[PDB]
Amino acid sequence: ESTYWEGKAPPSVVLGPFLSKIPSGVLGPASLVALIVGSYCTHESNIFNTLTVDTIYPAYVLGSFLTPISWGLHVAAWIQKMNKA
Amino acid sequence: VYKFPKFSKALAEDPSTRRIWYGIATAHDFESHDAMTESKLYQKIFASHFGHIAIIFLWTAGNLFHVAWQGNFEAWILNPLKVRPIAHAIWDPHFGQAAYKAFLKTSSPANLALSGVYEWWYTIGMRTNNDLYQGSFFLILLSSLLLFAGWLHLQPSFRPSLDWFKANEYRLNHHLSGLFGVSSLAWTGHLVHVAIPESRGIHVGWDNFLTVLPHPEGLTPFFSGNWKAYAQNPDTASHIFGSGEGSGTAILTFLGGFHPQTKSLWLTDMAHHHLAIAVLFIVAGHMYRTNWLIGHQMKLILEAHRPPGGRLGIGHIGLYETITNSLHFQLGLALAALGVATSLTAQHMYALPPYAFLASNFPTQAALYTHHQYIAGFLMVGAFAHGAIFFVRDYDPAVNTRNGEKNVLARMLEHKEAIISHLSWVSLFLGFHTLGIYVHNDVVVAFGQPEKQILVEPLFAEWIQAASGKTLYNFDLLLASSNSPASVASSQLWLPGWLSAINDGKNSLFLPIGPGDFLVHHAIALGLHTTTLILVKGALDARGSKLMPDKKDFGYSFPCDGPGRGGTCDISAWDAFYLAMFWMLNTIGWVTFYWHWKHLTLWQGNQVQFNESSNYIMGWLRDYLWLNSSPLINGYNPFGMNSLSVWAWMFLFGHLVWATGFMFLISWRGYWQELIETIVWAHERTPLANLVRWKDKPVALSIVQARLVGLAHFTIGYVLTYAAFVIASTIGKLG
Amino acid sequence: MIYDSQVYIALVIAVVASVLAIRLGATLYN
Amino acid sequence: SHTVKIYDTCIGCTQCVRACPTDVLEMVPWDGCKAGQIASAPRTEDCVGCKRCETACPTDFLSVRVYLGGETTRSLGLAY
Amino acid sequence: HLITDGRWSHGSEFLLPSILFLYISGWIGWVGRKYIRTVGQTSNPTEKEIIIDVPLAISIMTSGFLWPFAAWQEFLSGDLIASDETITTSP
Amino acid sequence: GTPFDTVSKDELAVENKAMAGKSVFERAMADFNGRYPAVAALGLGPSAKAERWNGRHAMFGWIVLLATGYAQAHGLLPEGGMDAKEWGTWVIVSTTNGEQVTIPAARAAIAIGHLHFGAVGVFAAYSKNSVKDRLLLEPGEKDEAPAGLFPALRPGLTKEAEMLNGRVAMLGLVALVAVSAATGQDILSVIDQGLGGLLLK
Amino acid sequence: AQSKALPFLKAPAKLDGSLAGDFGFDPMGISDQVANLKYVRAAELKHCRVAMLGFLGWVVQQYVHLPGEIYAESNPLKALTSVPLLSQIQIFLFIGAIELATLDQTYTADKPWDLGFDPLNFSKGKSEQQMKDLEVKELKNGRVAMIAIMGLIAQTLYTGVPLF
Ligand code: CLA
Ligand code: CLA
Ligand code: CLA
Ligand SMILES: CC(/C=C/C=C(C)/C=C/[C@@]12O[C@]1(C)C[C@@H](O)CC2(C)C)=C\C=C\C=C(C)\C=C\C=C(C)\C=C\[C@@]12O[C@]1(C)C[C@@H](O)CC2(C)C
Ligand SMILES: CC(/C=C/C=C(C)/C=C/[C@@]12O[C@]1(C)C[C@@H](O)CC2(C)C)=C\C=C\C=C(C)\C=C\C=C(C)\C=C\[C@@]12O[C@]1(C)C[C@@H](O)CC2(C)C
Ligand SMILES: CC(/C=C/C=C(C)/C=C/[C@@]12O[C@]1(C)C[C@@H](O)CC2(C)C)=C\C=C\C=C(C)\C=C\C=C(C)\C=C\[C@@]12O[C@]1(C)C[C@@H](O)CC2(C)C
Ligand SMILES: CC1=C(/C=C/C(C)=C/C=C/C(C)=C/C=C/C=C(C)/C=C/C=C(C)/C=C/C2=C(C)CCCC2(C)C)C(C)(C)CCC1
Ligand code: SF4
Repeated sequence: ESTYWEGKAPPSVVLGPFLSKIPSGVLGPASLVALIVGSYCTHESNIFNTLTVDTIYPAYVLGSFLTPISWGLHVAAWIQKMNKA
Repeated sequence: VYKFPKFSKALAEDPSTRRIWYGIATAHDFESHDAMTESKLYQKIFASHFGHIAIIFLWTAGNLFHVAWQGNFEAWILNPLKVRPIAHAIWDPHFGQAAYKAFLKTSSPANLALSGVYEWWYTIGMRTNNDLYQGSFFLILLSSLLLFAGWLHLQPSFRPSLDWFKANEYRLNHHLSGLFGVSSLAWTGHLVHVAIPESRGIHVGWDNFLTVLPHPEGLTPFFSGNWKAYAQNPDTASHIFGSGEGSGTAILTFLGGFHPQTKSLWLTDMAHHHLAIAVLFIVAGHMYRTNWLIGHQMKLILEAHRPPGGRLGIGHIGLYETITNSLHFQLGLALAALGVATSLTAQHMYALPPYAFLASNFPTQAALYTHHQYIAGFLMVGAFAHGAIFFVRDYDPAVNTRNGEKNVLARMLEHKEAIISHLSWVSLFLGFHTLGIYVHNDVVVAFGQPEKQILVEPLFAEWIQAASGKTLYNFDLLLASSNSPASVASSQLWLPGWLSAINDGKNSLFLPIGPGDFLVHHAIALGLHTTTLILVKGALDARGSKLMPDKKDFGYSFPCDGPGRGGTCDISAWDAFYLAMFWMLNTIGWVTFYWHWKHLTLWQGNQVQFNESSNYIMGWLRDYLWLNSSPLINGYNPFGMNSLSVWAWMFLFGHLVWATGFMFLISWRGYWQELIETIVWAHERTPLANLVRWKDKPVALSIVQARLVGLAHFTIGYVLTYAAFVIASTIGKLG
Repeated sequence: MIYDSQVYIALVIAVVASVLAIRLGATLYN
Repeated sequence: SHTVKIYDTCIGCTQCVRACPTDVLEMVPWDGCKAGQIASAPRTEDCVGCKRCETACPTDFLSVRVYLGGETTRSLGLAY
Repeated sequence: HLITDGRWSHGSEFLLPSILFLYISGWIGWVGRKYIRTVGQTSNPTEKEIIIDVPLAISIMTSGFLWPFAAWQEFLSGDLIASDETITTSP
Repeated sequence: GTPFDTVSKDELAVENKAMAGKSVFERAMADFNGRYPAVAALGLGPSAKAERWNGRHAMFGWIVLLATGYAQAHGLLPEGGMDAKEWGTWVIVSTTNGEQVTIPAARAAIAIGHLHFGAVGVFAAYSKNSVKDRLLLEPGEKDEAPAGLFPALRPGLTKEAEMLNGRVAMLGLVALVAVSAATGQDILSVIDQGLGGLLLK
Repeated sequence: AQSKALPFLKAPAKLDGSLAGDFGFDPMGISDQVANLKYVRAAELKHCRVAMLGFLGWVVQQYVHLPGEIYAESNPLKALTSVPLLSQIQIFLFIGAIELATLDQTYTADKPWDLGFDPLNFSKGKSEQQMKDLEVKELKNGRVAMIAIMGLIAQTLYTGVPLF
């Protein structure tokens, strides 16, 4: 326990007992891939092609949800990297 | 002289009338009661909550019953733009024949309904005085349920413990998911099933609801994933509300803007809104940890949030135990959130009217906006007052400090002088310059040269209006442009409805603004900043200052510290609330004056009157107050009276209560104790009255009690006189 | 227009809600 | 009755005792200051709360402190 | 109508008067602060506040034309801001 | 939920063995008296004093209902409505289209008679030291003992006789109101049916 | 493990031994919040008895009717509206009269479900094992009836066929 921290990086326990054991070399590339996929899904559902009732595409929607997620994945990747993991 | 303040033995031993006065005003301060524990505190608060919800439901049931019995709801359905809704009938023995004739509506004297309940109930699909009666019956049943629950949870085997009351994660999961999401889901179910067909002429009651399909395809698209089918064939632009002419079959759509006939939001828009809100809140209600090993422990979240470089101290480590163990911190947070929420309701229910034919009900529009803004100010002041109370009686510096370093909350008391000094600077800046520009306009216009006025175009706010699609200021920015990515993205979803509504002169959606709007917004900012300054100063200085470095030892509310050290009048944190109530009333008065004058000019059509006269103070005094007060004061004259006579009486009543507050505020104690002593001598030394003697020694009201009574008179008079003015002026000016 | 029976039973139910209110009031003690 | 407390910052200057209008405070022997005396509050039942005692206190933040509490016909100053 | 969004096209309506006032008010504040700090190191600082030392006052007042430069020469040396001799309340 | 107890072990209900036996009437009386003192000590509520007084009033009111039916049948009970010009606007009931329907004069007269009787009652209430039977219980006085399911069969002008007749009259009023509500006729119509026709003849 | 109904879960702490019908069936851990099992057992038994009576009435009304015309409706849910309000209010008043004394009784007693109802004395002379067996029989039958009466209501509301 003791999620409180004062050093350079928080302890790996703040990532939960599922991300605490992911190597940073896995989280990092996974975070970048998720960010790219989410940005592309957002730019394909909108921006590049205007949205319409007949075109919603749960893949692009679910995808776009990987952009907010990506943020968390690379934050966890940095936390793991600084904690020698 | 005993047994009345059962909760306080110190008061019960008071031989004076102060015991009765203080018994009323300390009845709900459970933490200060004799023989008090935390478990009893939470249990009593729980039961009081149940009784309060029962009271709310009984009040709503009474409104429903009185509209069903003495109203004209059914007649108003067939002609909502000409028939004036009736609240309830009047039976007052003091009426003359003239008053009976003037207040006579249909069969009996009655009061017009300014609560907008007719439009709200009509929108949600009520068409009969028997539908309202069913609602009243059901709400009285719910009140009985809540009263039974309140009684039950004071029984020995059903009284919850402190652990259950302080179980934050369980309560958050359930509140969010269950309360918000599931209530939104049930409201979407009602909206669709009942409201959508009832707006299209199909009656869906408690008999034919298991056999009347809300959509022709009937739950097939939902399970099949063809969710677009619920949006196909929306209501046309020639749809008559409550009738099948020009209707559609869709139940969840994006249309934006307003119904072309009712000038209100689409029912299919609101059903989709509540479905989305329900899904989002149900999802968000699974965040925190419970008995199934997954979720969040908010203590860990708070403790882990310390910036690594270090600028918030040690972060939020001690906040979990601080909030959990204090009921005033939670109350302040809830009151602040509720104040912001009801400010949002006021600001959105006029720009985006959600109920059918409510846009054309000008008196109810003004009444609703004024009511919600006043409630908002009250809630904000209460939030800050309870923050001050938390500082006085619940804050523990040891919990919020780790090895000398202070957490995010304890650091607010370190730069408290910086916070107060900068609030003072902002307040002085805004006041000086807003008053300077207003007085400059006053003097310049008075001297007959209005061209020398200082009129600042609110370009920043007009920039926002253009960003949302208003092509009135020639900005061509985001939605005022057809080529911007913001417009191409929603060109097929909700822009055609939104643009058609924002670019319309008859709406209140994004009202056109000018220099008068700029100046009055700066006045509003000054009022907000000064009220915040008073409240924040009282909260931070609650635990002590240089004049009283032990103020926490005297409690939240005490009269003073004496005439020593130069004088210590109004030094307590309660006095800061007391002073900030005046500033809240003034700020809400400015906001409501601005709103009401803008909308009176918009409805009457002379928007040029506001745009020209709103830049100087005499313009306000002459064209809003003096001009629109004419119908109100002529509610009764030496020649006759009108149905507005009650509003003129309430106007004078509010003035009288205001000035009695002035009595209680200007004249202090000490002058009233000696007079009371003279009266006591007179009673004691007169025959035929010596036979009657008091049981409680009559004494003057205490200093804090006198401040409270003066504030109550001031506030009640303020509210009554402004309600009378706004309602009577709107009614008498706009027919 | 609601009938006498409708108003009467609503009054009777309101009485029941009143007895439940005093029971809660008395249970919250003197 | 109000509560009156004396703190060891007392310098025994007697100004509190000779300012009390109801004879609540008195000077008692002590060994914590040069004067060898400290104020005492043995008759707080007569305390009226006028706070004249701490208006005459020269110490920095007071050595006599009056905490207003339950009211009595003596503490309310009622001649009736 | 005054265009005070910041554009230099309508710069004579707000921006130039803003600069003029900032100069004048900074002058006033600087000379006041300099006089306060100067007579604050004499035997009777309070006497020299109700009875102004007109020679010293005139000396300081005409020296305020460099207030933007003097301010960003005293802030650099740390002579503009106090650190911890400032008094604080109990909490 | 699981890591804590919702209800503390120190706050648990205990079965009240003091009400063993004690048929529902005795149990209800004891619960009312213990839960609501200072109104039970006055004799108010489910008490023998209150029952006796209400029985007396119910019998007198059966007499009053018979008298009202007789007066309505025999051409008494004045006709028309009250004069709004004479008695103010508080006597106006409704205005349908240009005419003011007022309170019936018969209702006003019956209300005046009931006011006479209620005033007599109020005088007797604030005349406790001069009346044979008081309205409320003195401090110390104890409520007469409940009569039970069947009061003693003591004919004449006895406490048991008055008790039984008051219970019978109150039950009769309850039955009369129930019949009027269930079937839908006027109270006097129900009394007329229950007297064969000898009242409204 | 300790649940007999869900042989894999471990029952909650309050499900043990006594209070016949205890098969360890509380997966959601509702018993962890209630102070005791007295009130929840009282509610369960009241539901069991009401559901038994409801199922019996459903079947009998399907096949047998009172001589009067107002009781001639075969569909119980339609008879809920066809029957005059006088009969239903009389039934409700009778139930409430039974319910108020038991309202005083339930929230405090050790056996709130024990209403002292045994006119035929089917329990006088029975041993403890036989009494527990009778309680188990009652609880089983009641749970099955509850499921059955809810199914009957659902099938009548969904198809209009009150039986089969
Ligand atoms: C699904 C289960 C559930 C539900 C429905 C409730 C419901 C309720 N509980 Mg509750 N509770 C639960 C589980 C649940 N609880 C559990 C498990 C616990 C134990 C951990 C508790 C412990 C508990 C306590 C201790 C108390 C309650 C109370 C209440 C009541 C709050 C008052 C009220 O009526 O609010 C009604 C509110 C709404 C209908 C919704 C409000 C809508 C908001 C204001 C609008 C917000 C929209 C938006 C965000 C605005 C901002 C704009 C945006 C852009 C930001 C409410 C009836 C309180 C009470 O009154 O008791 C009687 C109380 O004291 N509960
Ligand atoms: C849900 C919100 C909420 C809740 C739960 C509480 C709860 C509490 N507050 Mg609080 N408060 C709130 C909102 C709330 N307040 C708001 C919005 C404000 C700002 C106005 C305040 C300002 C405030 C102060 C300043 C103080 C409290 C205090 C208290 C505590 C004791 C209350 C007491 O003694 O009542 C006493 C109740 C009364 C004296 C009744 C007053 C009734 C007023 C005058 C209106 C009645 C007049 C009426 C309109 C007549 C109409 C006239 C007619 C002619 C039209 C209690 C914990 C006190 C305390 O000690 O806290 C620890 C305290 O000092 N609160
Ligand atoms: C002339 C010296 C001087 C200087 C450098 C400052 C500087 C400051 N004052 Mg200030 N003040 C002064 C005089 C001065 N004050 C006087 C004389 C008063 C009494 C009216 C105040 C009352 C005052 C208040 C109430 C507040 C400040 C605040 C502030 C701060 C923000 C600026 C502001 O709001 O201006 C405020 C300026 C005024 C209200 C007008 C000042 C009146 C005149 C113009 C100044 C006196 C000129 C003087 C006679 C020149 C003689 C010098 C000559 C002999 C050589 C800033 C630290 C605010 C703060 O704390 O924010 C951080 C704040 O709330 N001051
Ligand atoms: C039926 C009745 C009470 C029934 C109570 C029951 C079943 C209680 C049952 C319980 O307690 C138990 C058993 C056990 C408890 O644990 C639970 C419950 C369930 C609570 C009262 C009737 C009560 C009926 C009463 C009191 C009637 C009073 C009539 C009066 C006074 C007469 C007035 C008139 O004479 C005037 C004044 C003027 C005339 O013109 C008009 C008239 C009307 C004729
Ligand atoms: C006692 C009574 C009236 C008493 C009147 C008295 C004393 C008057 C005394 C007087 O001094 C006054 C006041 C004034 C004087 O000027 C006149 C006199 C005369 C001198 C009426 C009772 C009136 C009693 C009535 C009407 C009773 C009705 C009962 C019914 C309907 C019963 C139905 C049931 O029995 C069945 C049918 C089947 C059962 O299983 C179920 C139930 C429901 C119990
Ligand atoms: C009634 C009952 C028991 C009644 C017992 C009573 C009153 C006993 C009372 C007494 O002992 C006491 C209390 C105390 C004693 O001193 C006195 C007496 C008086 C002797 C049990 C019913 C128990 C009833 C049960 C278990 C019912 C199960 C029903 C099922 C399975 C139905 C399934 C279906 O209905 C669906 C679901 C859908 C349909 O379409 C198809 C079918 C198949 C028809
Ligand atoms: C004293 C105290 C207290 C109290 C406090 C208070 C009372 C406060 C208030 C507060 C408040 C009252 C706050 C407010 C806030 C607000 C906010 C924070 C807002 C935000 C917003 C936003 C952010 C938005 C954004 C946007 C835009 C602008 C556009 C549109 C879209 C979007 C959304 C993006 C307590 C008890 C706690 C404790 C103790 C101390
Ligand atoms: S209040 Fe201060 S002065 Fe007045 S009596 Fe008590 S102590 Fe002496």
